[PDB]
Amino acid sequence: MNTVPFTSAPIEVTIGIDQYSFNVKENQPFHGIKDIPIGHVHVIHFQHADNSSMRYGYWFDCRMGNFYIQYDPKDGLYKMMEERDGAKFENIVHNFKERQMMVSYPKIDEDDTWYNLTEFVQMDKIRKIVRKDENQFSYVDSSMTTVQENELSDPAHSLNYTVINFKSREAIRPGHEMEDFLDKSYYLNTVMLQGIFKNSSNYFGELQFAFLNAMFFGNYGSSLQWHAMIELICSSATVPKHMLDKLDEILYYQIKTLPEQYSDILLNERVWNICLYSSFQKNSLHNTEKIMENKYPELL
Amino acid sequence: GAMNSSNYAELFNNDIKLFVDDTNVYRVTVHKTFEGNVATKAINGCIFTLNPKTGHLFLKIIHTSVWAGQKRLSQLAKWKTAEEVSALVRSLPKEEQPKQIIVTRKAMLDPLEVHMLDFPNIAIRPTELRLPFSAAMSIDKLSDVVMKATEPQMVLFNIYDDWLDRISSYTAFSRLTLLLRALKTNEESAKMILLSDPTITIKSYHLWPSFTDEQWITIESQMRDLILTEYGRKYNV
Ligand SMILES: O=C1C[C@]2(C=N1)CCCNC2
Repeated sequence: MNTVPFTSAPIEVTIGIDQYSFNVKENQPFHGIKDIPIGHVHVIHFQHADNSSMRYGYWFDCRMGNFYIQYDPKDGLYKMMEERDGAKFENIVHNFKERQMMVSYPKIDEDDTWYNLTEFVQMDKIRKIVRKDENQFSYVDSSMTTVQENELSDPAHSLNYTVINFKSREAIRPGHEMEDFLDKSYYLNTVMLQGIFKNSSNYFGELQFAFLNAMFFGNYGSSLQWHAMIELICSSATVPKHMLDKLDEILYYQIKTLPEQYSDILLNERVWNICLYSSFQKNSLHNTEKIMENKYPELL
Repeated sequence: GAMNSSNYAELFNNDIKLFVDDTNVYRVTVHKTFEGNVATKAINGCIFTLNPKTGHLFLKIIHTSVWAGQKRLSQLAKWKTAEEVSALVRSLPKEEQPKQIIVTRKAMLDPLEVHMLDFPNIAIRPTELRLPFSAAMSIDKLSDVVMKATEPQMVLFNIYDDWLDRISSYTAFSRLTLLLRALKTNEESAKMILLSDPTITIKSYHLWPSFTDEQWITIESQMRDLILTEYGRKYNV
């Protein structure tokens, strides 16, 4: 179980850790989060009480270093940093725990939600998408645009997911125009899976990362990414049986976790109705269709 | 974006453009079978691709053999249309290729866009105009070449005959759409108007009769009367 200490909390803020969250008051004696499960990526995120604009946060894996949070009064945000002095860090953490100034990652033992949302998400892959090689953790916020949004503006601060474009030469083989547009199996299996991602685990990892950035930061380009990656699978007539079964599990847990009150802005009516009721895979996502029909029957 | 009454004169500027109409591509007769079920028999069709500035009509004849063994023909017909338009564009010298293609039905947008990905600078546009090009097969010489075709074939026409010698392309397009609208609303009556005077003939190299300027004014009035008529006969007014 690892720890992310905070130097202090000088400004009132709501702090998220994965799917959990808690309020910290201005100058409250808060010094971090303990008992963080090893083996998963994690996200620690922030919304200031005085400007709910710009949610922002950091993806990290405690196996990759000792990380802490410190407020920067010049740039006006809580920054993640790495402590290289391992003895300094252990000393700091132990004192804060002894004084009980830390919240405990509040995982119920029965609960596999975070595993289910991050099963295929790897820190190594997140760092290719979010380019800042000098840090081992990755900053994301509500306003960062994707490479695709930039094509349609700062490149250093962009989300480099693969751009999914169904009306593109990559997606459409010369001479198979109708075939490839109506059945996207070529684009999914040959271009994306064999060509770019290398395997379906990697594809699902980007899919899962995109959803989580959409949900935790309201990042619009990430929401577009998530839906495009779903639609590419549902619009392919030839998809390995194990991919379809895993996709149904992935989406089930995403739909289950989504805040009921954000369904209007995080779910695309067209994509979901197409995927569940018109697409080649309309009958292959039993768990997802059942939770969608019972939780969001309005959208459909 | 979409072409409508507000940006109408754009059709007659000096940017090459083509209208594409796919209505008459997939044509069928419906009939009863010996068992008393219903079946369709395809007949030859055509793509109607028109330059509204010059009157050049690229009439690609769609022979019934292209449907053999194929499923979902109404969907296929849109993609076949897009395929043949793309082939036409590729066959033209660069300086004759269109800068825009306007499709008369919105269901042609995605098929044509996908077939034209190689031509990112050619704009594919819909229109809010209700153009009467489905009536092209009421022009006898066009219907004749379509029905006589025994194989795929492209035939070139000028749908304005020699009108541009005397009138502008705006006025020629207006005459064309009035004639086609009439033929679509009451083909028999429209054809009666156009031919009732045997002294006015259709040149071998023309589609419509050799009316004088004054005779076109009369003809055009008779076509408006017909259209307003049928509009009453229809709605009782
Ligand atoms: O431009 C990119 C694409 C990629 C990282 N940068 C490659 C791995 C798969 N998607 C993210």
